[PDB]
Amino acid sequence: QWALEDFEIGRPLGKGKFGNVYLAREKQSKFILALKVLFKAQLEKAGVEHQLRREVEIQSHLRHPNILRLYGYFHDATRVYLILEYAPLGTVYRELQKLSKFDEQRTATYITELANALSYCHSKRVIHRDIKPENLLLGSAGELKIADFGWSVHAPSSRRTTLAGTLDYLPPEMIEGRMHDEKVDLWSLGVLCYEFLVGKPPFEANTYQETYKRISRVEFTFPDFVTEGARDLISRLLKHNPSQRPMLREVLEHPWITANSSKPS
Ligand SMILES: Nc1ncnc2c1ncn2[C@@H]1O[C@H](COP(=O)(O)OP(=O)(O)O)[C@@H](O)[C@H]1O
Ligand SMILES: O=C(CCOc1ccc(F)cc1)N1CCSCC1
Ligand SMILES: [Mg+2]
Ligand SMILES: [Mg+2]
Repeated sequence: QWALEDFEIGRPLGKGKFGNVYLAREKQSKFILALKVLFKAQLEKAGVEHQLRREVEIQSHLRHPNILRLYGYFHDATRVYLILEYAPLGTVYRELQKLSKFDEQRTATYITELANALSYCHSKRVIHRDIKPENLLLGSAGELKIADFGWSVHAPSSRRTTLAGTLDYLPPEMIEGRMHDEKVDLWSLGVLCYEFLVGKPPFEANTYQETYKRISRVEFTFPDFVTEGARDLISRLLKHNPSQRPMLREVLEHPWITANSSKPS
């Protein structure tokens, strides 16, 4: 159906391991969107054809205001092209680098929007497994949208692919290569809540090897400015034992969240 001929390309929106994402406009409708380009040679070298297929399948079928739309795809013998909803206000990552830390109202509102989108995903037994600030995008009203479903699956599961980059958002079961389920996304939600309030993730270290140690032992401490409510929520999410982590309803209903968030469930 669609091909490159149908689009005018504009400025680079961002880079990923395989993906280079561009602003684009469809010629006959003037529709503005984002075009994620992947090189077939690199996809093959790394052998991640199955991840791409999962990304397209899972994401095109989901419909939620806090999840980024995927409309379609095409290819041309060197490249694959994913047609995405354009997010005009950029990444949460960029916003965090701009402001250094978020206040309690900003943080709690972002956490509600995430918890809503994840609740919807988990109701289809879909788990994301790569929740982090560079994969969270911002819509025209500043609302958070989850993106990049390249690592997502159906539960239960093991990991059949090599972990490439940062260990910082992964739970112990996942880095130790054990079987995992839905609870992995709740751990990452706790990591994120800490990084939003503090300015850096709670297990950050200088080497892979020591980050791995700090995660498996759950070694983290709070700066003085983190309030008692925030500590309570974060301490509940960052539990070594997956089954002791709360349900998403408990996160949405937590007193600190209800007091500080400016959006509902
Ligand atoms: N729909 C979009 N709107 C605006 N910017 C985007 C969009 N999708 C991706 N980006 C930018 O491009 C980057 C990489 O996209 P992503 O889909 O996460 O690629 P990868 O799978 O390689 O990580 C993002 O971190 C973001 O900066
Ligand atoms: O040449 C192909 C098949 C056609 O492109 C598709 C793209 C996405 C998809 F979900 C299904 C098909 N590939 C390139 C190497 S990775 C697998 C896909
Ligand atoms: Mg990404
Ligand atoms: Mg990806």
